[PDB]
Amino acid sequence: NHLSIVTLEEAPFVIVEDIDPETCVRNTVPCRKFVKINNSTNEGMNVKKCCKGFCIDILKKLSRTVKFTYDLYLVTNGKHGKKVNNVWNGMIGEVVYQRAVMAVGSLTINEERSEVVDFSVPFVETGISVMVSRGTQVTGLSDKKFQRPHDYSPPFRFGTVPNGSTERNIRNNYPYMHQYMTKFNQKGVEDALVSLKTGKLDAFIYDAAVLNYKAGRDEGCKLVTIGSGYIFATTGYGIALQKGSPWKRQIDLALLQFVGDGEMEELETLWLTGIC
Amino acid sequence: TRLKIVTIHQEPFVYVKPTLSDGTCKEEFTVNGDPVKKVICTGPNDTSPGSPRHTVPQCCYGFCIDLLIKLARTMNFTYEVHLVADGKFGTQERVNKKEWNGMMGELLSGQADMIVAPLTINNERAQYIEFSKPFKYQGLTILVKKGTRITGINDPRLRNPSDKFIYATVKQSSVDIYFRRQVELSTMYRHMEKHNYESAAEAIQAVRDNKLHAFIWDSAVLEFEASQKCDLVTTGELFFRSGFGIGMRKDSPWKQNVSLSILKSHENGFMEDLDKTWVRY
Ligand SMILES: CCN(Cc1cc(=O)n2c3c(sc2n1)CCC3)c1ccc(F)cc1
Ligand SMILES: N[C@@H](CCC(=O)O)C(=O)O
Repeated sequence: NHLSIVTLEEAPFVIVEDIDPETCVRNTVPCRKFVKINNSTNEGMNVKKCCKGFCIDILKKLSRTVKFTYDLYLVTNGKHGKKVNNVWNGMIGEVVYQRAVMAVGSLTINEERSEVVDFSVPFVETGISVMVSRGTQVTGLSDKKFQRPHDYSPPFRFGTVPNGSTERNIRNNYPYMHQYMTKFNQKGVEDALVSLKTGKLDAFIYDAAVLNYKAGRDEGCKLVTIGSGYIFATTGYGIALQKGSPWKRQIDLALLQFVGDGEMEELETLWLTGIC
Repeated sequence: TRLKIVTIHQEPFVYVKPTLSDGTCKEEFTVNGDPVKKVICTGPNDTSPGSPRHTVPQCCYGFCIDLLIKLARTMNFTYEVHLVADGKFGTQERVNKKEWNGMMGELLSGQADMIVAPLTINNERAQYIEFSKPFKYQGLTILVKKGTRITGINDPRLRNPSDKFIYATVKQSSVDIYFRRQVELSTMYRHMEKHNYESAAEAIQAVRDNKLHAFIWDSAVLEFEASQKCDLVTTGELFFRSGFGIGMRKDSPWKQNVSLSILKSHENGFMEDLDKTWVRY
């Protein structure tokens, strides 16, 4: 019952901090990250860091109720999970290839991942949202500005952070929109928000739970999600486990217990509320 | 390998109507001009508790019937639909022995192979059956007659009750389970257990008839009801959030493919289209 668990940093779900001057204190848990010595070697060191956040508090509650201990580590081969040349990388890959018993974080449940890992019941609703400057007129993902962007002079400028569940959905559903958007790929959420705030981007398409958190914390309440926080292709965040995992039954029941007794609502108040 | 599906009457998820004289279903069309898909569902006629039940073919349609048709097409199974004999969703009651009633009991006894209905996923039921990934996310809210003043779940008329302001839910439902388990709601639970209704339709009617001052139920059902019956309104937001899933026995060979089909339908807009067709407007 000592389990290898993988995570990925994505505030406020998983937040990574440097260790004290030399253990993890307060509401943090130890988490390690493999860091290369240089680029001409495979040699590296596990660096001891500290992790906290909404998903970490869920892990702490699961560890206590389900009765397991764990060795938490940060994924270094990709991010959430993408199938590249039929091989899964990121958190999904760590679980698929049995390096981790489970993956905890801002991990989106989708059909293709569910074919290779089992997911727990969802603990947070997510999907796709559209972030814009307040007042921008867009009807949703079906808006002609997104579907047929060159029908506008100048064309609407919009992008996502590639290789995650959002880009996969756009590629599957809207082929033209997808090939158009790639020139607007953002390195991460922080870069995308700066691009929107400075008028270099008109819309940012990304994970609903993250966008709704970011809109709620925006300085001047300038950036909002369209349709008053509308969520397209609704899914949720789930704990990924190996297919046929003996831990799935107890994890599912504990998550449903936390929702039922108000423990989940208490975590949302602690980590996900915003002024906007 | 013909699946027995159990359902329950619950607009807009499951509409239940009499068949025509010839035993077929009335041909109907949506606002889009598309034909309404209907299935024959056998069930008892409305009767008082403790009475013999007489089973007759009826017509079934709605969000959950469209969902069943899509699952049957994708997974290549045939089926027969029946309405839950006792008219209930399902709770576990003490008889040392404990037994499940409603659709829960039917599935566990093999009378049904799948529950296709607005069935709330909760810890109590998941201990005994397998739920698919959710097909709808919603929660609990309160229905009142327009003019009734309630702030919500924290209203003193709810938290400190008397025989002057009557509120209730549906018997042997997930709401009944929620209020019974949560000790913080025990004052509310004790008031409700005196006035709970046999069905959501009876409770909604009682609110209209001024027999019930507040009805505590599923927001996906109450908001649809309020949007049609303009003499009724929901009060506040959701005080609790929950999802609906498909119910199957833990050893079902269809469990993985049910959830994959549900995920595919969320991702390609099919579920959003069903929601727009039935639950919105
Ligand atoms: C129906 C859309 N939905 C959102 C959803 C559904 C849902 O019951 N819950 C619950 C959470 S958070 C959540 N989000 C806390 C209480 C129950 C979804 C669909 C497919 C999935 F695989 C995952 C989620
Ligand atoms: N949560 C997403 C990452 C962000 C996104 O692509 O929207 C996933 O698990 O892939």
